[PDB]
Amino acid sequence: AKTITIKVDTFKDRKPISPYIYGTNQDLAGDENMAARRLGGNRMTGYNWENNMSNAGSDWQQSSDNYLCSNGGLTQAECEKPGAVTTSFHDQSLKLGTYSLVTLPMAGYVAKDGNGSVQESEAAPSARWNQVVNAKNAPFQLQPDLNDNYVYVDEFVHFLVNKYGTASTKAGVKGYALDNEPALWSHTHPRIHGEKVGAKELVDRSVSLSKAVKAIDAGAEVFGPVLYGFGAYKDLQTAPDWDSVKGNYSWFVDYYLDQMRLSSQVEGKRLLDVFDVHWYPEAMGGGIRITNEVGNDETKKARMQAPRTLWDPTYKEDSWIAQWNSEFLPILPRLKQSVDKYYPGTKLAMTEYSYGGENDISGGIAMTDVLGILGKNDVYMANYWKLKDGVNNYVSAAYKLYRNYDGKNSTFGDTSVSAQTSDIVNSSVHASVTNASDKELHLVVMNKSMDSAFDAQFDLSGAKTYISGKVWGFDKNSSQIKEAAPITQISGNRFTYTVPPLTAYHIVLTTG
Ligand SMILES: OC[C@H]1CN[C@H](O)[C@@H](O)[C@@H]1O[C@@H]1O[C@H](CO)[C@@H](O)[C@H](O)[C@H]1O
Ligand SMILES: [Ca+2]
Ligand SMILES: [Cl-]
Repeated sequence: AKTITIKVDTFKDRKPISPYIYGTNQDLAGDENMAARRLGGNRMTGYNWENNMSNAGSDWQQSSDNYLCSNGGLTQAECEKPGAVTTSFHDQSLKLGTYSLVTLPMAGYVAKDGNGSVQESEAAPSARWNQVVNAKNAPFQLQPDLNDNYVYVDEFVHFLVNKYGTASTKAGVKGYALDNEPALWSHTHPRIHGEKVGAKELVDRSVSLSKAVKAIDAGAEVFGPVLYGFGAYKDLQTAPDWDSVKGNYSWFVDYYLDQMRLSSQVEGKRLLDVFDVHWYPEAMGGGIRITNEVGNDETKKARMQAPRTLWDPTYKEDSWIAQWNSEFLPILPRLKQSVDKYYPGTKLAMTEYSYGGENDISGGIAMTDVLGILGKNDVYMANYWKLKDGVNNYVSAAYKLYRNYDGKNSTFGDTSVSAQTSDIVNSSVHASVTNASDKELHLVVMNKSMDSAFDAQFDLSGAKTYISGKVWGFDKNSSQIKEAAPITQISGNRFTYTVPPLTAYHIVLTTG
């Protein structure tokens, strides 16, 4: 039998875990007890708040239609009401108690109608499109003009604030994203913005839209640039002006941060609150990218190791990013370095990601690691994106393990503390307390081996003596979170518990 040693010190490296790292785009089973929800993604670029119409772009026939009403569960009558996709979304956030991050259009046009495919020569401007104007500079209407050629973004923000109050209030919409994946506009939304976006163009569009938003709600958090992936972090997907603007910047991430900082300085107001990226691992195993399909045993093993690309300086995954751009990995410390230097005080969000294997134990184990990693690496907000339609049972299990492990919405603690393991390959472990508790200690531990159990010997440093523990977990046999055998013998703040292959447990220790 293999033994791993795990050292947990509740005094050491305490740091707040932002609850918004427990976040999603599509709602999952509904009992994950999320803290953040996003209304974002390709459909939002051309979403027209006045009539709820949007355009699929390259995802489906360049089709303008009422998909977002359908996706939101709206009736045909509700679909006709201005703002209804967004207000239905936010009403649900209020009911669930989550943050709402809402996307605003910046690519320049939105769908005028719901009448289907838009052909290449029907590209904007045309009868199929209304133009976006950031600041109306006229009296706002709660019932916007449906017959003109415009949608006014500040009018939409005024409409939300009129209904819910400002971002600083309990009921307010708190976050607005500057569109979605701008470096892919020319690929995903060729009917709206067929030219490759420029680096300077993206800053200028962003400054104009953010100013208009902040003029209505100074407390709203503006998220950008909502980058699709590493090619865009590097040079905005080969933006045509990159060589002319790049100067001494290592990557587009720095150019954007410094430019938003500079624009904010000149405007006299912060125009970027959260630096916003999407991260879909390029990590490969068994010849398959982990986000493409569950794959074979080597794909599964690579899926469970891939979260180390987020934090571990020693880990080199199999991908073109690690092959040609290793100096930018691990990615979270690299992003944080950039933000802290080029626009101090800006937060970091990963507003789409997935490690694949949605209905496989490997996808569950990967996510159990990622949620602990995000919480203790200064990520403000993170939102899973469903790459597979229908149930994603093992992704849901990972969230429930952290956020509803008992069926009563009991959670991991709000304060990360130091948890170290002797074997970073076969195990990962994350620890937390709440309000500096010396009474309850939370540990999430997992075995990534496909083959071999280990005995985890835990050594705990705390102000009081832990005397017993309850355990909940999931494994290859059941994605439901089941109660496991309790820990009844803890002597001198040490205990041992066997973790079978491909198993994740949440252990809750108590002093009383
Ligand atoms: O390809 C998966 C992700 C990549 N990021 C995009 O922002 C996101 O929109 C895209 O998912 C597509 O999303 C649209 C809805 O916006 C959906 O209809 C399509 O099936 C997804 O692939
Ligand atoms: Ca209008
Ligand atoms: Cl992008």
